[PDB]
Amino acid sequence: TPYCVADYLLDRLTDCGADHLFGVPGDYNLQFLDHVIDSPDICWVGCANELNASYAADGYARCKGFAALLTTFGVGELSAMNGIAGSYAEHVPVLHIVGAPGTASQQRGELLHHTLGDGEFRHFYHMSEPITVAQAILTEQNACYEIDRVLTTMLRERRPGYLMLPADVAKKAATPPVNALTLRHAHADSACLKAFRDAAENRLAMSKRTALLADFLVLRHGLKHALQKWVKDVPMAHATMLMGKGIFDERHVGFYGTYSGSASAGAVKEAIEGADTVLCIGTRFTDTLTAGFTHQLTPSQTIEVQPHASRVGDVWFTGIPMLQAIETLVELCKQHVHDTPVPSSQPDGSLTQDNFWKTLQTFIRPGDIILADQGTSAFGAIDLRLPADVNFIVQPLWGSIGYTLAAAFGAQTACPNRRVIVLTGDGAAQLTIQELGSMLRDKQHPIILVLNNEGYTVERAIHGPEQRYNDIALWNWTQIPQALSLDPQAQCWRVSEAEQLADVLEKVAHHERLSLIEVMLPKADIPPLLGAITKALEA
Amino acid sequence: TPYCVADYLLDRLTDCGADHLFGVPGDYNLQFLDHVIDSPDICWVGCANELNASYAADGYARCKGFAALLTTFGVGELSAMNGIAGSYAEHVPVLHIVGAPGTASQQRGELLHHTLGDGEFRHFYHMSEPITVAQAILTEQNACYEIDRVLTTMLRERRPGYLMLPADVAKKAATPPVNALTLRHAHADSACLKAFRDAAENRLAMSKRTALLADFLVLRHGLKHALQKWVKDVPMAHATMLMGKGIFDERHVGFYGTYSGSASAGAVKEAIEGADTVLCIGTRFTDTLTAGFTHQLTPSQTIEVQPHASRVGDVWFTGIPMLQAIETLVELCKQHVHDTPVPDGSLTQDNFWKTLQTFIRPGDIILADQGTSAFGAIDLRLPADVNFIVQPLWGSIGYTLAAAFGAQTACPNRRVIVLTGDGAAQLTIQELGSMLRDKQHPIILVLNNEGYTVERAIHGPEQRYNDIALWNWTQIPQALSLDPQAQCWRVSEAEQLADVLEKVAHHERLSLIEVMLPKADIPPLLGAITKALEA
Ligand SMILES: CC1=C(CCOP(=O)(O)OP(=O)(O)O)S/C(=C(/O)Cc2ccccc2)N1Cc1cnc(C)nc1N
Ligand SMILES: CC1=C(CCOP(=O)(O)OP(=O)(O)O)S/C(=C(/O)Cc2ccccc2)N1Cc1cnc(C)nc1N
Ligand SMILES: [Mg+2]
Ligand SMILES: [Mg+2]
Repeated sequence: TPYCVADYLLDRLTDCGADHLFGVPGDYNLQFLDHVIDSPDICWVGCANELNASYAADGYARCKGFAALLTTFGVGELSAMNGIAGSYAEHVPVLHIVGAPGTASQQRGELLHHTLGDGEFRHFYHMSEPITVAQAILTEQNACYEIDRVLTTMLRERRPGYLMLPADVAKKAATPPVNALTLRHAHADSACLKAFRDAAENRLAMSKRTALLADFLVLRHGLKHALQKWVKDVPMAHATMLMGKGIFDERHVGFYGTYSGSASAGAVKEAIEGADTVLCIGTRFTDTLTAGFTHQLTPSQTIEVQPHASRVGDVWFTGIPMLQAIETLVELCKQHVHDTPVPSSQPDGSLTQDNFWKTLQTFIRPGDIILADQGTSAFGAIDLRLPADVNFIVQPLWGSIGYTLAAAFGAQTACPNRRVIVLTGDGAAQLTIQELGSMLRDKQHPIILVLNNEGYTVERAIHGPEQRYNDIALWNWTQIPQALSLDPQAQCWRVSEAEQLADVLEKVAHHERLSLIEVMLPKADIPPLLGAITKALEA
Repeated sequence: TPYCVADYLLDRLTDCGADHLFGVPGDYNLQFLDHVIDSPDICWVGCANELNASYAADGYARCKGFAALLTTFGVGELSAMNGIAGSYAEHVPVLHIVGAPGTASQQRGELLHHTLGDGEFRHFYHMSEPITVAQAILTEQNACYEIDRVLTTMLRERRPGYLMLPADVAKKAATPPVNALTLRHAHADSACLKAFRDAAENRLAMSKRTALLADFLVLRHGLKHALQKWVKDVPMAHATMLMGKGIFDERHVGFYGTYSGSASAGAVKEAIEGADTVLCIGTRFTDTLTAGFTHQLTPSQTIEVQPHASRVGDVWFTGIPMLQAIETLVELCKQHVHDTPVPDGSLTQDNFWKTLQTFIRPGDIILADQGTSAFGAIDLRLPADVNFIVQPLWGSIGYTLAAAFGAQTACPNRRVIVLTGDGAAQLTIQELGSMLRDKQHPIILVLNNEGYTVERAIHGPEQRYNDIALWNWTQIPQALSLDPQAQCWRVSEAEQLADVLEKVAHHERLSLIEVMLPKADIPPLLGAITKALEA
């Protein structure tokens, strides 16, 4: 077994932070899979389908900073395309490796399985172009430097890449690299950085009260600790939006709640929208994050930092790495922001939205990985007051229901020793249910809370509440582990009272087995954030 | 509720033969969905996810000749793209309707949910271009004629189409048409037809024995009855390949078995490959259908008919509808009509398919997935009026279970038999909940050999990447339904399987039969497909 292109790719995977490879086998990638199995550094994780595999890689990358997905030509890669699209939309670096027919077969235009029957082998490569920052068709003549180019581009942009790996190319001789693949930190031209610094200082020097709004690009580019240390060294009002929730210890002084435009709590609206200057760090003001674009933040009121450019008022400064922009603003805030922010300011009976999130509030602990799906789950979890060291995974920009259950399998794989809490609606869990079987096969011990209100009630709040299209098949949730496993190491409960939920949670606190809690909720009940976003449109 | 573009689309859809709409709702398509629900002519079928919905629409179209899928912008449409791709590969006319944000929101480049966060709203429309024969972004200024163009092209090519329907556009005023949407049958230029006819006649006139090989394009273009009457009027050796199986009543004189190249039975190879002239009607010699391209048929041996062109020997004649080409060859064959077609205990692959052989009946809809299922079902000798649905060109496992939901939706009064491996059924399992919700009564046979066993035959039989999570198959219906009313068996002996099949013969409930089979057991064609490739 001489070292070959397959091994070089796998060595580069580990360089990038991936210790696992998710996917589904097929004849076009089996021989590559032999190298994954034999590899001492990469562990193959077979998933129940390719869409779930791509979701799981996404959740994995949100825990480890990088992930990789393996599918087979045509039927595999096209099944995973919604996952890669979501990773592109939310800036998640997942590498899509596609095992493909050998080059000679492709050159001959053979009528092969997993093609459109036209002799064409590049349709699917081209269809992946809009949802990747870099891609390559690997050949004997380009393999190792195209592998390095694509991965390096993914590390810089924190976004998916694509590699088509014909089976014959994977076997071609290669040489183990001596140095690990690392992305050299870019540096702005010092005069260009100076221009942004002076403009930022001039604005901050005249600001009576300055607030800090950080969001998900902070997480993606490895800058969480920089922003926590920022607000510890320079106390001031700070918040995230829904996407970046978990950047901050939300018990710390200066944090008043998550910002969601006009849907924000009063203290948040005053802390953020009331400031003369708001530093927007890695922010994207989406419809869901801003309660239908009802945020009140003007250009002259704001300084914003993006991955490659920063803005002060109306002026953009391009070619500035987000790290240097943040370092500059931290120094300037230390100079001009001198504030002591005002400190921030049991449930029983039938389960409601209100007492559910109140009960869950008392249960979460540092170290938790919390994932919530679109619907009442994510928009109720926004009100959770996260303690330190919480990884909060939500997908509100792409917004694909079913992501959460499969992403939790990936996240638990990345962090076997952390407690994983899955908040999914009954509708959302149906789309990716088969993964739960992957969790049980692998003896994972997540806490899965299925918010069962018997249908799609987000939509009901949006439109046609009694329309039959918002109904679903009613499942027997507590019987699913025993159906998707011959011997599940799981325990299931069905709860309808707040105190039953409290007792159950208490019992599974140390997550010795997989837990599935079917949470009985009213059909029309919606969390406060939804009530303002259902109203957000239609004019 | 004035008649609007949403209604015009629905009226045209039913014109094309679809009485159902599969999909998953989302805020960008809810208002369109109101028109689907209120319409007396189209029935909404909510599916458990968009990939399954696209699979089900595909199966529906293989029964009714047309189908439609509704998804939401971005997350919905991209989840269904493998389904539409398979429909394109195997020439299945599925219309993909995508409910989209209003045009004003799109023109402003808003940071909307289900976008890539860049303000761009045409990425996904463009990614669907290679897997559709026609597509359109519907506007207030083009709506009705783009709907007619796209649907007309689907009818012509029997392939998927795509329409993006912004929410505001759906609500725009429209007028009910007085005529249904129809595709006028194309006619070749008479000189062009004569050239083909002459060449075909001169070649057939010198044939001592002529054989007929028809496949799936016959099914897609509605020519099944034409092919059956052809071989009834002109008896001769005939066969299909795997994709088109079910074109013929396989008990008829002249039929000796399904053609699969060098993997064919000896009598099939002699009947087909031994004839001096072989009529190849709607055939595509894919790797799976020909045992790794080991078919022995020369250009001078063959006359071939494709949708828009036909070939005699080395000469192609383009611009001839396959309907006219078939009618021409039928008449010519009538002019040269000569020769008359002449004449346990433990479950194994062998005794399983023999047991299933005695069970199938006219009227069955039989679906088989890639793996031992499809490569064993090829040896079934089908009776009359059987719809045999297999996907060997695209080859996406999981297709079969979800397609069975669509096929049963199309034909509630026909018996549906699902042949799926344990591995394949895991990819689309949730759709079983849809069958249970809709009170469907298919017979689902899960071939449980505890892993991906076709892969085991290809490469790495002992490698753990060919293993799967072991499910408790007979317990799944009671998990995906509060009142499944389903009949489940686990069988390990041929005689238990025979007994169980008698009990579910009239399919009064949904049945799930978990068939325990050996891990290394391979049906005859699979052993021959993975011996042409192992080289
Ligand atoms: C079906 C659906 C929801 C049912 C939840 O059902 P469920 O799990 O039961 O939750 P809930 O009943 O507690 O509310 S939400 C939803 C959203 O686009 C969420 C949203 C709505 C308005 C504004 C922003 C986001 N879709 C659409 C949708 C469809 N297909 C896929 C792959 N992805 C989606 N997202
Ligand atoms: C995983 C797999 C099989 C396991 C069956 O497991 P199972 O259901 O259990 O069947 P069985 O063999 O054990 O009876 S087959 C298979 C093929 O590409 C089939 C084939 C290969 C070569 C030539 C012709 C066909 N793949 C690959 C594959 C992966 N992902 C998707 C969406 N689709 C696929 N197709
Ligand atoms: Mg619900
Ligand atoms: Mg199997």
